[PDB]
Amino acid sequence: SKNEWRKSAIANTLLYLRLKNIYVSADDFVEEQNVYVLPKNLLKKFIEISDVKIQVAAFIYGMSAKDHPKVKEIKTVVLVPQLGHVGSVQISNIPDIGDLPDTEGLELLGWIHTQTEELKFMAASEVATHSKLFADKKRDCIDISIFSTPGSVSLSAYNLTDEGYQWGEENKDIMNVLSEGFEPTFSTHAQLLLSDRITGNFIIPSGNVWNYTFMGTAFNQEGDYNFKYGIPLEFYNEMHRPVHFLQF
Amino acid sequence: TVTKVSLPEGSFKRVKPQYDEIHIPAPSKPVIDYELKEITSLPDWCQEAFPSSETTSLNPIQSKVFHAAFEGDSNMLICAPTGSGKTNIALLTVLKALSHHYNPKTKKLNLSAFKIVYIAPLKALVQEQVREFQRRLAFLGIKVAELTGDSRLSRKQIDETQVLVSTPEKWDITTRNSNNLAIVELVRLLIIDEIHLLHDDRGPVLESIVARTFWASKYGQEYPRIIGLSATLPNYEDVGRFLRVPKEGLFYFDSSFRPCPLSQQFCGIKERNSLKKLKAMNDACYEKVLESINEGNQIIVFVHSRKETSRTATWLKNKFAEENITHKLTKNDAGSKQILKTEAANVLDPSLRKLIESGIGTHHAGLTRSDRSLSEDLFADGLLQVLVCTATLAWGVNLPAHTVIIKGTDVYSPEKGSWEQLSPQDVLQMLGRAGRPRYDTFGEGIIITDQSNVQYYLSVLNQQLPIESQFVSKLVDNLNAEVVAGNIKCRNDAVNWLAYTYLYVRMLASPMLYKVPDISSDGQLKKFRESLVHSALCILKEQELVLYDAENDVIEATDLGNIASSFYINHASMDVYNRELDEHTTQIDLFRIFSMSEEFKYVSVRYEEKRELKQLLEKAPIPIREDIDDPLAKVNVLLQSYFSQLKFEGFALNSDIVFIHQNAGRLLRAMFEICLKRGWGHPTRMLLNLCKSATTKMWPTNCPLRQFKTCPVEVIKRLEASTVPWGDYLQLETPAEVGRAIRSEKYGKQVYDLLKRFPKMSVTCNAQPITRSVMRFNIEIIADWIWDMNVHGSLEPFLLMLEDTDGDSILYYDVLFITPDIVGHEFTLSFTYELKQHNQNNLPPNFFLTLISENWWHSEFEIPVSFNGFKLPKKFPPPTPLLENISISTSELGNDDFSEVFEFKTFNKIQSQVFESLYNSNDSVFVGSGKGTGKTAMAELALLNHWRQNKGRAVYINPSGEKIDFLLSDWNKRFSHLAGGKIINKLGNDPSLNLKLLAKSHVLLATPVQFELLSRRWRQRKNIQSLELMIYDDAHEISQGVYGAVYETLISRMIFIATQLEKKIRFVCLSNCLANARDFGEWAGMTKSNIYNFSPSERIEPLEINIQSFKDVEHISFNFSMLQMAFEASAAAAGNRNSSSVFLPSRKDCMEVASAFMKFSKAIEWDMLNVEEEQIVPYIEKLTDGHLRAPLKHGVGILYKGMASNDERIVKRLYEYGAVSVLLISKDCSAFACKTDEVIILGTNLYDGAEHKYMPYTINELLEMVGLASGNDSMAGKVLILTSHNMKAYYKKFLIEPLPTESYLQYIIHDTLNNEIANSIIQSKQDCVDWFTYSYFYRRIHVNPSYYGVRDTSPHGISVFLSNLVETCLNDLVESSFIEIDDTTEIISTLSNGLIASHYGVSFFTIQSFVSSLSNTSTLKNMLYVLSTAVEFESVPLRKGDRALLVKLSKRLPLRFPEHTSSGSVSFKVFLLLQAYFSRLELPVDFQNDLKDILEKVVPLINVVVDILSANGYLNATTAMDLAQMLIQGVWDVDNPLRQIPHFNNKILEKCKEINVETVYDIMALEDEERDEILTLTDSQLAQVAAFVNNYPNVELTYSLNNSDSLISGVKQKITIQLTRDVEPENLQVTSEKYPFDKLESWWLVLGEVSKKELYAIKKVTLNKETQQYELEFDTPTSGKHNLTIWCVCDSYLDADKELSFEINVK
Ligand SMILES: Nc1ncnc2c1ncn2[C@@H]1O[C@H](COP(=O)(O)OP(=O)(O)O)[C@@H](O)[C@H]1O
Ligand SMILES: [Mg+2]
Repeated sequence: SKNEWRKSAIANTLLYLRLKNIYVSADDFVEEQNVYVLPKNLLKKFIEISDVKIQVAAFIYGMSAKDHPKVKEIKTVVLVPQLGHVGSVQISNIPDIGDLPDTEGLELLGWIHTQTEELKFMAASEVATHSKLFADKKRDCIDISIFSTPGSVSLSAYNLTDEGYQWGEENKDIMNVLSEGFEPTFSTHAQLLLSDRITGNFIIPSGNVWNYTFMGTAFNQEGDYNFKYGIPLEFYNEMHRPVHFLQF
Repeated sequence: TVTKVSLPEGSFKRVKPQYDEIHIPAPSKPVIDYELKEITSLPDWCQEAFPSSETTSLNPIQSKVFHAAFEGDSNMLICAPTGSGKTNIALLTVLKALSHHYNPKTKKLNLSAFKIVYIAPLKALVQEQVREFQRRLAFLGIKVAELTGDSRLSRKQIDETQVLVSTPEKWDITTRNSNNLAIVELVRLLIIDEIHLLHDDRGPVLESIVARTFWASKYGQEYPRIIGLSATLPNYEDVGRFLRVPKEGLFYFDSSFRPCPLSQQFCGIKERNSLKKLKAMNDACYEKVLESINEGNQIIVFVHSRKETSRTATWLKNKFAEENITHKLTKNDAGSKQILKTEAANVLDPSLRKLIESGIGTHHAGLTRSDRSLSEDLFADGLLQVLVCTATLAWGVNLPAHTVIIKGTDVYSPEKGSWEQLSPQDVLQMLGRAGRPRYDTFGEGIIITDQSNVQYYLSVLNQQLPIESQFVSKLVDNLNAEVVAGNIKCRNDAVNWLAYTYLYVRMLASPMLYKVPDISSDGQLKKFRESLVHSALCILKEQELVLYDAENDVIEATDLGNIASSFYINHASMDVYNRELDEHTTQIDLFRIFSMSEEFKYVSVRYEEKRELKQLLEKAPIPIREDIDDPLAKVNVLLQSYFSQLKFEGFALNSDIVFIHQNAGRLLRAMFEICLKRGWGHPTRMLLNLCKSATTKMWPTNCPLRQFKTCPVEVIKRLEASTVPWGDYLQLETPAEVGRAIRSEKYGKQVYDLLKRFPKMSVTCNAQPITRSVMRFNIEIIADWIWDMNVHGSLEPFLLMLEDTDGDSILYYDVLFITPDIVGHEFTLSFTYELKQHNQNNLPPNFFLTLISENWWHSEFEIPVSFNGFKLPKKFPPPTPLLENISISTSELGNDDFSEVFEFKTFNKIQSQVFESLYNSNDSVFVGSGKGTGKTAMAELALLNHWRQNKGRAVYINPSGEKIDFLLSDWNKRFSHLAGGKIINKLGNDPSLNLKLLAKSHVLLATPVQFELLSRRWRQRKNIQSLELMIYDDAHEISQGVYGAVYETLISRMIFIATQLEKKIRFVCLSNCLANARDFGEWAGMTKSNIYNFSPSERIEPLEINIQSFKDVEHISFNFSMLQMAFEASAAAAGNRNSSSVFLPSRKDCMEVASAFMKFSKAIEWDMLNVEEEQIVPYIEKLTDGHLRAPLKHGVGILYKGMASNDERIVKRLYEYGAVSVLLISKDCSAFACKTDEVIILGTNLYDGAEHKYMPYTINELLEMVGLASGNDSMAGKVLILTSHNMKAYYKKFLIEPLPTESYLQYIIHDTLNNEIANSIIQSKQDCVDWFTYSYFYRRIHVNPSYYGVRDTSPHGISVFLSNLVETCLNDLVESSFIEIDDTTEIISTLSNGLIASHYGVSFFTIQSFVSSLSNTSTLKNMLYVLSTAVEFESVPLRKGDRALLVKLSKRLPLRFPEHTSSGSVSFKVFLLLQAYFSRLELPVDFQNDLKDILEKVVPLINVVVDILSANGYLNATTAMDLAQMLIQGVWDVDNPLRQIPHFNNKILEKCKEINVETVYDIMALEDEERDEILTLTDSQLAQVAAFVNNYPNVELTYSLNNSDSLISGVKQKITIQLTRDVEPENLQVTSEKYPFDKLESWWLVLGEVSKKELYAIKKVTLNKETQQYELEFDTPTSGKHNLTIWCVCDSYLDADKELSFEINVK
């Protein structure tokens, strides 16, 4: 049937319950390298607006404190026009947010996204997309991968090596079967800390819609889009589905 | 169980094969003991009300009822046959009700006093009566309106109307509204039609309505007349009891009295199965139709559905052709057919036409409006023989037929989810069509039904089915609503209420039916009542609609119960909404919860429709978790359909869906209301849409061009597919551009117009931290649409929320109602919100502030509210505790003479801790204590200990010139003698005079403004420099605005002057409890040990503070419901023998509240004065102001600004003794210390028609009122505050924890800086920043920079801020030519334009404004306008409805306001009242005050005007001076000279004209015998006339030009002027009857050339001597002859001025 989504849409209502089980990938703390702090409220919201099956992604912007130049607090999650799939997501370009208020000296720290396959390393659609977005622009951009599954969410932060990037540049496209040249060693654990003592916020497209699944013709993947602070829409929000209200 | 129906004589039964029919003959004529009342016997106005009834007289029933109806005022119940003529009966009672208001002699008809309500069961009929009543009562010019079918706030208006025609439910919701209590009072006639509905399951609505009119009226005391209109049915007896009809007014009409008597017939179909049963009725129907046709009679067939009409009509058509078809086609083929077949063609569209050709019509709704009107009119005209109807015909139309057949009586109840039998009232409505009263000899009614039912419908049509109460079924819901209306608190209120129900009247009378336990034990069912009430209350408590304690017996009202009542929601449904609605509730869930509503309990998915339903359930836009088995899925899918307007085939289901939308609205709203209360951002936001979606019958995801009814169907479709954002289309401001996006030209110009009519807002919002925990948000909004009345209605409302960053937590909300006068112009909102602890420690990045149209899709506008640079202030340090001992005693102060003064021998607990520091030391001290702690005695110490050390001089400073006046005299009698010290008051209004008082006076009392104005030239004034002590009282008011700033400017200067002169000046600051005295005390220079500052709870007399919030009251000052509680508190004071005073925001409100208090006191046992009425009349005799006499008499005092002191003291004394129990006091008179036991502040809002809004009281304004409560012995005083919910939080908080005292100095810095510059205290720029460091502002911007607007927030940031603050200011100052800067780092020097501002106290902004508005050509009327715009007058009030009066006043005054400016401004008030002053018009006490306060401000301003114009060399400066005089004397320049003389009335003036006395000198000259005849005046009046006339000046003016022979053009020539009086004057104190302030005589020497309109020179002088002379200096004009003129012009008297013309030649 067409209505695969109906079942998923009902599912996403209970997606808030997955946040009684929040797991963060941890290893030995190294003060020689960075630590990324993700405000807990942003996580809670970002899951609440995600799908159970289809990938959902955003950029993260943040900045260092004075106390420690290596503690990068994430301040803002910028949700942008995009077209999700199972196991991959097509994302529009790094947003221009320069002209918004309170954006004084934010760094683009990277991206954050859902997935339905728990791994210990960045996968091949991840590496393709990570290179697509950041290859020629900002190499240190991390990837925060969220493994979201019934019961729980599990966060995992990665850097990408230059071999990773190069390999990703080679792959303009990714197929289900080809799986050529891939390495789990392409990516490296990055230090992520979830904190509840700082609260971050969202920046959303000005049109308000971030989910161009049911509008896949109008999705401009190099679109010059506008943005504002604001509360992000849910994945199957009526506005992401003009078409279903036409049948009715 | 068998209850056989008695049939009238002549009844009989025929047995037919298909159905047993049974027949009831038309009844015989009654005994004729009446005359049909011809209309012409009606009084002559009425007669119109009955234009062209065919009869021209009332029918039998109407005629018999006419006496009691129209000549009686008794309550009435009329039971009558179907179709008896109810309208005219209702009409008679209407006309009577009108009669009680209009005067029989007067042509004029009062319209505001009476409200008439007509309750009627169905909208079809409600509308019908509205049309009929409008037509008929047109001539009397009264409005008849259907009481509004949908909305609530727009009901407050519809009291534009005099006749309200409602359904029971709409009038139940209206009247159950706490705010509508105002208007229920005017309801004098309550007509309930179809009163036998009582028996229906809707009938309890009628019970609740009546129970409320009788039982809940209370204090208001006058019940409206009630007229019930009924069907003749058993228990009418009990019904008339239920609505308190006495025998005079009860009527019951037998079937004999039905005009056009009715014959009945009951076909009892017997066939079991559906196919054959349906056939049975068709045949049965055909026969009866045939019979009626064979007798030349017409016939109406009622069927259950709209499709039935057309199929029944067709069966007939065909069955008639199957045999004949001649019979109904036409009366005659020749006569009818061309007239029919013309008309048959023209408007007929459907299959209806092939029926109409056959002479049979169909008639239902959802049929073309023209198409059904043809049917009615063709049938009316004989051309159709048979109209086949749905039931609406029966309520809507007036279309009779001889015969009426009900086919079938099966109806579908969507409510009950099931098929059912016709209700009795439907059958009786239907049968009221039978029989044309004018034409037909009789009428016929045929019911067709299953035999089972026949017995039942027999009883109904034959007066034997009893009317019985269903009040229990709806008992829980209806009880809650009275609990919510606050009329029930304890369950005795509940068992009384129940006594006014029909249930009760009916239980007493048939206790077995209602299952009473034992009436003989229970008596009048007191235990039964109590038991019902109990069980009801418990199920309510169980569901959280109430709070109940059985043991205690307290009933309490929940917020949730309050929604249930207001939105008319079933208690069970409120339960479901309670449990199910969540912080994480979702769209998909809402639809479910909606569908869970009790209202939809019975909805079932029937087998047949299930296949179609599944089709829709799988195309459903919002997922449905529930099965297609489940009922919830149906309700859900149905509601989703309504939003998509889906076409439905099944009738069953289409009825179902209709049932849903008519409830969907107010259920979804109740859901919204709960989520908003509970804070849940996301479901609240979503619910608001569903609400929109159910109004607009469309979904969110649709561009709202579809929402304009007035858009074409194609244009939207192209824009919806084109995916361009909705808002995107809105941005374009060009009419061509909008058309290019559409891709159509002509639609592009019309849609541009529509676009501009789409609502939009602009919002800005900054935030101000008040404390750490409390943030204030200041919002500025512009509404940007162009109003259209058809498209927007009277208003468009707007939800405003401030929500957390997640967008899940509503932190504040408020609803904004935009109206056509509001769009386009900016406004401001402010509110506080208390940050949660989390956010207090780490501020979040931002909050959000959002505005959403309640009505208009995609008109949401939200903005982030940053906290980027912010410092929350550090938490309050604890207040300095009190050592426990009251030890100090007046004996402790050394001197014996001093001890006599204080008249209390022991010092206060608080006074004791201070006493040491105040009396012993000469240390500067700061005291912070609550009002009523006797800080005045603290001032007096400092004074005693000043003089005990033989010191020089002291100044006492208070803002309240009212307090200064009291406290002068108190001090002056007590302290005058303590060494021979002279204590004087300073009146501000003449600085020179004040200067002189300083020199005379040992102690001065002054206001911050007054003294600050004196003190500015201290460098020159040695008497200020030599000042030894200064008491700053109520110093907490430096906070309080421009004048607060001036208080701080003042206090800073004394420090700067002490510091500069190494002069030791004692500063004693008396003040309220501050929150943080450290900064304040430090700024005043007080050692940390001398800064006593106490908690507000410290005040010694114990005092309890009860604060009560109230809904929807922000809108106004106080509402009926609050007033009631005020009165309960005042009664509670009266019962405890305690005295209570009540605080009100105006004088009007004092009068209006008194009037309610008299009415309320009459309707209680306690109406006592507590004293005899003959003794009070000697007192009231004084009657200074008649308005006070009437209330005072009943035990109630009034205190407003402007009373006669007679009034004042006469009222105070009567309270003082204990004659009058209750005092009512203007917010203004709160200053007057008038102590009591209990205080009620009734409302906490002030209207200013400057910002056209209500504003809440400041905590000061409260503290000045809370400080009136005191205790007797141990007894604790009580205070009652009556506020809006939003305000309660702020008031409660800061009445216990002081409001931080910040600085208003940024707002007057221009004047401040320009001033200290002018007096050479500042000559550099560093000086300006140094200067700041002596301010309180300075100390405050470091501790709370964010409050001031400092983004940087760091000591560098702040320091930068300040320097930019001076620079910005200095810029403005040079740019407006107040100062110049020049190299010596640099020297700053004042120009004249700013030196004149420094000299008169007049603002920087005002001078600026004058310089631009003034010209060499300025008229007097102009200078008056210019004047009225001075920024000084912004303090002058604009009360509710002053523009109204002001306009009317405008009409009587000489000068029209420059029309090119607004009518609302204070500039307007100022403009006129100064004319009302010049034209000596009597003004209301409120404009008297306004004028006084206006006059305080004017002498500075007019002198500024004269000094501007003159500086610019212009000679119209003199027509300013004319104005200066007019101001002092209360006259025009044009007026007769004598008029200025005090007390010279027209009669005295007219005698002066007979004698040919013309001028004031003629009056000095008058002979004694002429004096004694003209001056008819009191010894005192003459005193002034004396005073005036002696003082009046006569001055001789002479000059000498230094060398008048050697005049060279361009040199500085000097002239010497000399001024000679007759005798050196006593003093220059001005005498003026009209000016209320002191004024020194001053004079302008003017030199100028008249021909050229040009002033060459000027000097201001005072002629304090028998002779004087002065030298002027002026530039000689061009060579030639020049006619020069000198003028000597006084500023305080008319006609006293002298002038001298000469000529000169220049070489
Ligand atoms: N020690 C005392 N004993 C009795 N009454 C006092 C004493 N001190 C002051 N009062 C009186 O109590 C009232 C409160 O004084 P007031 O100056 O109005 O207080 P505040 O200045 O704090 O408003 C006044 O009537 C004052 O005359
Ligand atoms: Mg005081």
